[PDB]
Amino acid sequence: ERLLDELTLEGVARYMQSERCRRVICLVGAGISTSAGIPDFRSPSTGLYDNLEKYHLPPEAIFEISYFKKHPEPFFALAKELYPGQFKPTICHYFMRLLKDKGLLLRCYTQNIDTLERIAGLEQEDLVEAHGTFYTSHCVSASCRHEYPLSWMKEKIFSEVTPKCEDCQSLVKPDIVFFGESLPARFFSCMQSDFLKVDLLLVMGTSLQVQPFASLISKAPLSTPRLLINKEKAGQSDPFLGGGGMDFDSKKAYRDVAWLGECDQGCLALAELLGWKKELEDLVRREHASIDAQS
Amino acid sequence: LPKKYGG
Ligand SMILES: *C(=O)CC(C)(C)SCCCCCCCCCCCC
Ligand SMILES: [Zn+2]
Repeated sequence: ERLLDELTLEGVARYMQSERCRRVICLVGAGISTSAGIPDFRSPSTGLYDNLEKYHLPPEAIFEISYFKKHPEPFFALAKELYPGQFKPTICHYFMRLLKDKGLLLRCYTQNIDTLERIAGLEQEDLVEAHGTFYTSHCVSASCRHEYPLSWMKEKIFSEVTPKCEDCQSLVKPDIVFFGESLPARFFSCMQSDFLKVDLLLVMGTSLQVQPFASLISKAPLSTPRLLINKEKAGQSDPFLGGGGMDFDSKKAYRDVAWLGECDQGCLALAELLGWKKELEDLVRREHASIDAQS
Repeated sequence: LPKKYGG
C-alpha cells in the first residue's frame, strides 16, 4: 500500500488534501520561467550565444569565474543584451506563493537566477537558490565584499560601465554561481534537514540533467510521492549510465507521476483540482496588473 | 565545498 491512490494528477490532489500531506518541497528549473520571457541559460539551442564573436572570446569562458575576474567586459555586454524588459512571474510562480499562503511550502529549490520567485512573494527563508541570483551583487575583494542591489547593477549594465566597488574599486559581480565557484553552503545544509521532513516533491520545469541539483530527487524518503510537471518526461534512470531515478511506467511504479505539458497549464490543472482556481486567477491578475502599472 | 562544473 502506497500513499497515492492512483498515479495521476487527480491522485496527487487527493493526497495533498489529506492529512498525510503537510510539507511540500518544490524543485524548479528554467521551464517555469520561459513563459515570462526568460531564456534557458544552460541550453545551446536558445540563440543566446550565437553572437559572441563580437566579444572576441576563447564559449563557456563567458560564465567561468577565472575568465570573468580578468576580462569582465564580455559578461556585462551579454547581460545588457539579454536583460529582461519586465520581471513578471508566471502562474507557476504564484502557485508556489499559494502553497506558502496555505502553510504547505517547506522549501523551494530553484536552478533559476531571474529573481521571479522573490517577486512572486517567496521569502529568503523559503528559497534555496542553488545557482545564486542576480537579486544582489558583491564586491569580489575578500576583505571588502560590499553588497549592491539590482537597481545599482542594472544602472551599470545599461550605461555600459563595468561595475566597480565604491569603497575599494574592485570588480562587483552578480551573486550567480559562475562555473569554477563553490556551490552555496545553504544548498547542502538545507538539503540535509528538509528531506527528512518532506511529504511531496513537486518537480516543475527541469529536465533534471544538471548536478548536484538533479540528485535531490534521490534524497526523498522512499514513500514520498513525486509529481513532475514538465514538457518532457525526465529523471528516469539512464539505460547507459547505469537509483533514486523516477519510475512512472513500469509494473513496479508506485509513487511517481508525470504530467506532460506547459508548466503554467499543469499548475492551473492542479489548482483547479484543489479548489484554488479562483484564488490563483485573482492573485495572478492582481500582481500582473500591479507590475504593469509600475510608474 | 564542491565547485560548479558543466552539468
Ligand atoms: C549555472 O548554471 C548558472 C549560470 C552560470 C548558467 S546563470 C548565467 C546567467 C547569465 C545572465 C546573462 C545576463 C542576463 C541578465 C538577467 C538579469 C536578471 C535575471
Ligand atoms: Zn570593495
